[PDB]
Parts: sequence; C-alpha cells; structure tokens
Amino acid sequence: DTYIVNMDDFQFTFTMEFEVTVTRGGVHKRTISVDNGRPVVVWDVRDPKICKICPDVSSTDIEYVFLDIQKMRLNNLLTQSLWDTQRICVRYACLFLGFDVICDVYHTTDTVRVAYTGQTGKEIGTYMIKSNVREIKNRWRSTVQKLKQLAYMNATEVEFWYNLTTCVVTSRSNVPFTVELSLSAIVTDESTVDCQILTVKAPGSHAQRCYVTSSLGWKGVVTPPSQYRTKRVPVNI
Ligand SMILES: *[C@@H]1O[C@H](CO[C@@H]2O[C@@H](C)[C@@H](O)[C@@H](O)[C@@H]2O)[C@@H](O[C@@H]2O[C@H](CO)[C@@H](O)[C@H](O)[C@H]2NC(C)=O)[C@H](O)[C@H]1NC(C)=O
Ligand SMILES: *[C@@H]1O[C@H](CO)[C@@H](O)[C@H](O)[C@H]1NC(C)=O
Repeated sequence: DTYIVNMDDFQFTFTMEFEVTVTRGGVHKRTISVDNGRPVVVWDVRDPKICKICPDVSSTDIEYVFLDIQKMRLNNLLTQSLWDTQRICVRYACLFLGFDVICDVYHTTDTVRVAYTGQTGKEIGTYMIKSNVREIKNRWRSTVQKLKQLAYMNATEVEFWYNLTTCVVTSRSNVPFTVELSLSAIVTDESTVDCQILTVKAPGSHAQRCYVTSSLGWKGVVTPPSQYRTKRVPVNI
C-alpha cells in the first residue's frame, strides 16, 4: 500500500544524472541516466526515447522541465556571451539520499571546464531537484531497482563462438560493463535506452574464454567457444 511505498521511496538510495548539450548550428541533446550508467531517456534534435521500464516523462514532469530550463539557459549563454565556444554542456550528477540530494554540477565549453561539487540546494539548479526529491524517487525507484537486477550475471546473455572468434554480450540494463577475450581486437559498443550489445572479435584468434566484467562489481566467464551462435550466461570466475 501507499504507506509502504513511502518508506521504500525514502530508504532506496540512487543517483540520477541530467545532461544537456547545446551546439552552434542547432544540434542539442538532453539525457537522463541513473546510477552513473548509460542514458535511459534521450531527447535528440519530437518525443524522447524512453526505456521500456522507465516512467513516462511528459512535457510537464519535473525531469523534462529541469532539462528544458537548462537547455534554454545554455542557448542564452551561447547567444549572449560565449563566442569562443561552438558548444556547451551541463551535467547534474545527483545523489538521492533519503529525501536529501547532493549534486555535482559540471559545465563544459571548448576552452573551459567548471565543476561545482557538493551542492545541496539549501546553486538554484540543485534547489529545483532538491525541492522535488520525493516525487523523483517515487517515480524512478522501481525502474532503478529493476535496472540493477537486469545487470546481474544471470540476466546477462553471451554468444561466444568460433568461425575468427566472437563474443557478443547483451544486457537489458544501463549498468556499464566490459567484454574481454583471453587473447589485436575489434570492440563494438551498441546501445539504446533499452539495451547494450558489446561485441569483441579477434580475427585469427583461438581464445578460449570470454570475460564479462560489470561495474556492479562482478566478473564472469563464458568458455569454451561454440561452433554456433547460442546464448549462455557467464559463470562466476
Ligand atoms: C540471479 O543471481 C542472483 C545473485 O547474483 C549475484 O549477486 C548479484 C548482486 C550480482 O552481483 C550478480 O552478478 C551475482 O551473480 C540471485 O539472487 C540471490 O539469491 C540468493 C538465494 O537464491 C539470495 O540469498 C541472495 O540474497 C540473492 N542476491 C541478491 C542480494 O540479490 C538470483 O536469485 C538469481 N536469479 C535466478 C533467476 O536464479
Ligand atoms: C562465418 O563465416 C562465413 C563465411 O565462411 C560468413 O559469411 C559469416 O558472416 C561468418 N560469421 C561470423 C560469426 O563471422
């Protein structure tokens, strides 16, 4: 019931990263990521791409409005007084602890990098986030818990075969991870708001192990290479 949801909203700790990039020539981008992972919501230069297990983000939701305001702010900075730069980016990296928030705020231009660390909003930018912590946590908690579980080793799919050895690792989480062969390699990182597909191929390789290392704090192995492309899960090693 509502009572228990409230307590869980408070107790669950996580981070959200809001980022906006504005470039001279009309190319902008707004994104939301959680737990310092890949973006789960992307607005490209329309409607955003929103991860399937993400809450809906309408034009009036706090997340959308925060990013919209930052975008307008950055446009102003370019037009007003930043001609020594072709682009500007702002990033709010916020920790939601209880109903408190600590954000590190980063601004980047061609020649200048700025960081305001440890902002609590108690500077205006963080204030808006701080003032809406309960709503944000309530909206995102379930999404963030699922994203962690989807990052588990046993939710990770691995196609490790030989034709020329290839290892394709698929994850439905935004949690970062790396894929390494037991070896000259080619590494491909394809990602959408919904999944990550990391492929490592080494031509003329007879590597017998494909390792998967997760930011979540785990490492697993798939071995030996198949002759066919079939999905398996990494084994703790
Ligand atoms: C899937 O695996 C998890 C445990 O996976 C490990 O721990 C994760 C935190 C992550 O680091 C993974 O990559 C690791 O491989 C299972 O969850 C555990 O289940 C046991 C008993 O079943 C329980 O005592 C633990 O508390 C659980 N771990 C936690 C804290 O989540 C989960 O059951 C597995 N799911 C399936 C389908 O088997
Ligand atoms: C396997 O080799 C064949 C040609 O012999 C090629 O068409 C195919 O793309 C290869 N598959 C992989 C996994 O590289």
